[PDB]
Amino acid sequence: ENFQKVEKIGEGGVVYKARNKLTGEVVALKKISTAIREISLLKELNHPNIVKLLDVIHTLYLVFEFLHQDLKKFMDASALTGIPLPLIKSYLFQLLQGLAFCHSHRVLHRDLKPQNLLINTEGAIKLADFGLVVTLWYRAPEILLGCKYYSTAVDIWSLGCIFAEMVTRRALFPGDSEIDQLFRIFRTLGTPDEVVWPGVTSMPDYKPSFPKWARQDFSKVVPPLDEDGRSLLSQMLHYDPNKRISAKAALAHPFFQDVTKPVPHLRL
Ligand SMILES: O=c1cc(CN2CCOCC2)c2ccc(O)cc2o1
Repeated sequence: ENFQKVEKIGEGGVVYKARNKLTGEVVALKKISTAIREISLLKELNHPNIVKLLDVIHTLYLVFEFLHQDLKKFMDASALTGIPLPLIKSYLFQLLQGLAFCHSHRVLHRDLKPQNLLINTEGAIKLADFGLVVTLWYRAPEILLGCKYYSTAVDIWSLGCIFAEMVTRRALFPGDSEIDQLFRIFRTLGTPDEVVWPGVTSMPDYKPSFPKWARQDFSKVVPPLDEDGRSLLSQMLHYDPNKRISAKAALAHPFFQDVTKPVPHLRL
């Protein structure tokens, strides 16, 4: 009750912009036992590219650091011109730092998407809305194929899909059902098989009857991204999650040799 609601930000339960009546601080207020203990360990997961969880109030409200804009809105605003490459690269690099950190602490996001990447005036981008109409566009193929015990690699896939979208100004795999998501992936990357993804034919939802599409060449997928970027993107979208690049290894990729921190032009 220590909080006056200002504005509904979104329905992920519901998220409000709110003011704390004892601190003055403006926050994002998410109104939602084993879980109370999990969630409470997440208040300790602190990094400059993760949105801070300030407080967990069970009387379940989660009180987050407030950021004014998300990458989805910023991409819609940048649509006539495109986000400049040095800013794409800066955002990619920052998200990979955030992920490497989460992943080193065995925390997976599980549901990365432009809507939950938050940006500020200083050029920072932050991971929000961690997962403990549903959009499937960023889901890794092992999740779509019914794997119950998936890994940190699911987040690298999501982020590769976002990287592609920043570059092209179009969603990479805009599926509207699980099967359409999967076939859209297959149409671009090729239907996977045991040669490229050992064990694939044993995933819970794999069907031998899936149609067999041939792989497209990547130069068609994210023009006009340079070879460094396309190389990193291909490694993030590797089918086999054991071969997909880690966040740590991606930070050493040649694509980042000239990374900088530009500031974006934001209308709040
Ligand atoms: O957990 C959250 C989720 C949101 C917004 N969601 C993202 C997904 O879509 C619904 C809207 C959020 C917004 C601003 C903020 O500062 C912190 C935040 O923390």
